[PDB]
Amino acid sequence: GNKAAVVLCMDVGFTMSNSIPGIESPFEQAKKVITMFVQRQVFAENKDEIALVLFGTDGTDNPLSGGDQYQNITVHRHLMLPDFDLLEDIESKIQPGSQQADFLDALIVSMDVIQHETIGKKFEKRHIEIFTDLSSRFSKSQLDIIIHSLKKCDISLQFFLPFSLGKEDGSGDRGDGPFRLGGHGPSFPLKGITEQQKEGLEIVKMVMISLEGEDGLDEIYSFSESLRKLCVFKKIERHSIHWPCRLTIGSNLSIRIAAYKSILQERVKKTWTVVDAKTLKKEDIQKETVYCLNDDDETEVLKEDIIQGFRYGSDIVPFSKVDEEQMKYKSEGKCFSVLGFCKSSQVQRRFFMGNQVLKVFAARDDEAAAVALSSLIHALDDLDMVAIVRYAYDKRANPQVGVAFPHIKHNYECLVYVQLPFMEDLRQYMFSSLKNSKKYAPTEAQLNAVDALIDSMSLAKKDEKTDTLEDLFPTTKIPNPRFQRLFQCLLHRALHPREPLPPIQQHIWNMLNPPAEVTTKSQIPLSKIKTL
Amino acid sequence: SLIFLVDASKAMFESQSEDELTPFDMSIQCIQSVYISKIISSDRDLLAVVFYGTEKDKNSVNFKNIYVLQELDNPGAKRILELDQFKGQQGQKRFQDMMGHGSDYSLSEVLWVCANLFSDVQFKMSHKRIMLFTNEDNPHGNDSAKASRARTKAGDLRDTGIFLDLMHLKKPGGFDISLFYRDIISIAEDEDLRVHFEESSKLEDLLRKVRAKETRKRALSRLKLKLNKDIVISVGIYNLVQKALKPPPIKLYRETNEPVKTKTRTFNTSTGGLLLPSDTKRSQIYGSRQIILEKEETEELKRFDDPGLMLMGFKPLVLLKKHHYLRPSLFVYPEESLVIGSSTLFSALLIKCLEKEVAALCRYTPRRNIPPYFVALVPQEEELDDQKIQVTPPGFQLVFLPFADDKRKMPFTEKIMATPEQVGKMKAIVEKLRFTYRSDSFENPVLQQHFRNLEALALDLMEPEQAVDLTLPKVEAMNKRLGSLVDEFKELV
Amino acid sequence: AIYLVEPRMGRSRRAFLTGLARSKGFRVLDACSSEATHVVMEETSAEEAVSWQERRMAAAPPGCTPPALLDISWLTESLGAGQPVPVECRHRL
DNA sequence: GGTGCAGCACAGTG
DNA sequence: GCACTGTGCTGCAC
Repeated sequence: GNKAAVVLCMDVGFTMSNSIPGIESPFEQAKKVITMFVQRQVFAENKDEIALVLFGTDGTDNPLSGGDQYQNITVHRHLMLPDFDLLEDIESKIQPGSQQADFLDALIVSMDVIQHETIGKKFEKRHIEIFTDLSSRFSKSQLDIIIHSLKKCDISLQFFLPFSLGKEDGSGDRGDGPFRLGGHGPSFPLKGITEQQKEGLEIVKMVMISLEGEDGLDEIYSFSESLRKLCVFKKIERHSIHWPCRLTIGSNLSIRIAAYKSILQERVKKTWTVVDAKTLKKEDIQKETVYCLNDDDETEVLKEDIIQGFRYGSDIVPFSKVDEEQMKYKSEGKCFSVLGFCKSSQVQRRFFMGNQVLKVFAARDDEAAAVALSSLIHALDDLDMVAIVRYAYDKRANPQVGVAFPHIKHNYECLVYVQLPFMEDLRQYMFSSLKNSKKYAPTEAQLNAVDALIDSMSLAKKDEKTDTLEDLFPTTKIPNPRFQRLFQCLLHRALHPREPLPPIQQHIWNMLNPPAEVTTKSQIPLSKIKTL
Repeated sequence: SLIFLVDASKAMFESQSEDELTPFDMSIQCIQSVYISKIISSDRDLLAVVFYGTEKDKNSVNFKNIYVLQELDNPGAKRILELDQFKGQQGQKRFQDMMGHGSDYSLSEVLWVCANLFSDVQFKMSHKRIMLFTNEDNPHGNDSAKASRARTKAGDLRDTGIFLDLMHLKKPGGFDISLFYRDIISIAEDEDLRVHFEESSKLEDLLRKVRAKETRKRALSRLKLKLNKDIVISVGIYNLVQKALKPPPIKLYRETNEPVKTKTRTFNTSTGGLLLPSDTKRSQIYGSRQIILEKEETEELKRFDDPGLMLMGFKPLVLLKKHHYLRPSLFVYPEESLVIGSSTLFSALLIKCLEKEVAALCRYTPRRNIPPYFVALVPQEEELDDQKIQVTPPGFQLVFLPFADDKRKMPFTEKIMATPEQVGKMKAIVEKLRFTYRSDSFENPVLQQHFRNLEALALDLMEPEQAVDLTLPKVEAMNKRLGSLVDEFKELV
Repeated sequence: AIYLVEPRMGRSRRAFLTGLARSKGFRVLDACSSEATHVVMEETSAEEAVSWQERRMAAAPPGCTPPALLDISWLTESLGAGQPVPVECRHRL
């Protein structure tokens, strides 16, 4: 039941092939973004199934044929598990067309495919994504039926266009500098859309609002900004298993709680097995361990005559695993206990340790625990207080110590826990007082120059109509380029075995580079500083 | 490469008051705990201990009133227990019975035997250092001849590149460095580094100062920081706090306990020939289809940029989220030796970004063939304490920033507040439970118990030490602190 | 036959090699004597080969012809071919 | 100073 | 869920 079924709606209308010089065609941009999405799907070996429908197709193929209804629309690939076959289909077998069709018909046929083919299969979520021009002529006379049916089926939707939504900033309006794919800078302005495009935009906007309030607007993206987000996977997320515990103060006070790994450093899930250079097999190559004396004769050692040990300064003490089991320290099961409270300023950011960050709510479906934890959060906020907590995953777990501070959001409030270090982890040093350095005292002109550099090289602009700072470079939304590079290399090798590793695409650099305006502003101050 | 020197004068046996201890006590405990911490870390930089002013002497040159206690050696358990027997007044009473105390001495010959101890070293010498513990500020004020000879010999050690650090201990009437040791101590190369500590009246401050002076500046790496394509400086990366782990097990012989040199071999089975990464290939199978890449290809695709850092820009500190933590923070310091004039520009940038309250966002490639990580350099200003201890070094604290892949969507449901009276009760509870916190207030019980077991085994003691785990909350103590407040909060559920 | 120089070669690895070689159908011997017409060293120097030849003179009838004093390369070639390979200059020391 | 080798806590997944 | 079986990685270390 943990699986999920998704549908991808591709436009091959005549406008898809149409493109502006210096800008990739919408067809090719959507092709690239779906290639990225299906790469993440297949190379993570997920069990989610995918179907692909094409509208604007020169030909037509669908069970919903009849008359001119649902024509120029082809179900290119039905709903089943992915493979490299559809990947190479997107690579070369997918070609733009010149005809147009109503994307509403594509939505109808995709929903019918979900209704029919998923019979006998039990998923967890159902989602459809759409890519189109909004400039194709269509018919809008069954919208309420479509909305009612899809609400009854409870299927999420998502839309991607060669342009972003209405904005007045420098990222949605074509400013100075050429438009770049995947960058943080400008996009198509309110000067390239058509009246048909405005009509389609209003239709999709009213659909999104009628479905999901204000949040439905968020589910509309451009290809460039979708290339730097996980919104395409936003509808196929798998919630992490909650870790329960019983927070305690003293022996009297206890509150059942549930925690999640809010921030975790991810990692690939496939080791690189070494195999034969000829037969390409790992089994016919044997890995063995060498045991010889720490001498010059290099006498072989039988494994039985080997006993473990430990270094203690000068000496080496022998040891055995039974001894390890019998006198190793043992905790008390799992534990989440409050050692006490301390000032928020007393705990500094630099002391945070561990590879994880935990976010803790009260136990699910426990109003008393919820209100207790909320009141504790409020008390911590008013007192500028953070709670030292002794954490233990289970009996086998190492007993960690750490800090937990309140974190209040509009939709929830939680306790954020980060493991703190023991005194052995600390390594202090000394350095020179730069503020009073007798030889590194900068001139006032240097201070003015670096001030100008900082002013020119800002990555966040303070809007003043609402007097709120808008970040111009949100890194927390950028994905990890490592996985994308790995997927690209694997796909290129699979489709072509006798070619070198492909180079990094331009959009990967663009997504990793600051907006061009920052560089333009920093140009002059950088050279001015260089003279110093 | 570290020698400890301690005076045995009668003043070292005179505690200022009752709750205080004699300077001998703090020195002994400091040395013992330093030995323990060194064992925890590594056997590097062997240690020696020697006393002057004893009624006896055991130095090789037989200079009167210089008794050598332990040569420059690895920290041995027998040595640790021999030192620990001095802990407590029983230790001082025993010590005074065969080495004596309170005798005259010439510090010139004491430093002579220290130089002899240094010359006894025949191995990789990193930093020759003398660590003096005395509360007396004018030993040769009675005769200027001894003072002048000691000053000359100290100049000799400084010419021969020998470090000297002195911890003036607590003395009634205070301590003055300029009286005798202004021309004795190894003065630093900068007045900024010429900060003088205060006379220690406790143990923990003495340990902090001693271990600070002991810890050689070990830069993790030297990386180039690119402000732009042309302007490039060099910065040392430092790892202030890192996961301390139990030492790995060592394979040894069953009978003679001689360590087993352990290696590995990779070879074919059809032909039996030994193989290399060149002889092998990297494989990963998806579905039915296997994909084969050369190892060289894998580390080539891993690489994105050359090692170093490419500055992205600046962003106000408020935008950084404290609840967005991924990896332990590092430290960034300038390095003049690699890049000309780097330090001055670095300090100017540090000061200005402190003034403007903005961090520097920058991409970071640790070393060859690693994908880049977006990180933030937040200016960490120098901060001291009443003891002149550098509790906070100046530089750029490096904090890692997570990508959207590293975040986790969480189950979001109804968010409910609580009545203000319950908030006040919780406030009172927290006030009763408040206390000051220090980053070193806790230690790993697991490693402590492990090393207690090792110490018992080495000492052939069937009486394992039991760690008083501080991480265990003082349950009954805080129950007595709270009383009926917890019950009052309990009826509110 | 074929004999293997156990020192600098590992006893377990030598036993595995002897097992796979005897399962290959050709005569392999565990003891140093003169019957074995092929003895493979382990990237040893020529002077060490001469010293081990003298030791074989001790542990064999004097005046007997030496075995094929080759290296691991010829052994791997023969195992890959499933049969003895023609001897080349890069094999003997 | 620097790859790799090992150990191992946790994760998920039954 | 316990024991475990890989990574990357960073302290080692001239």
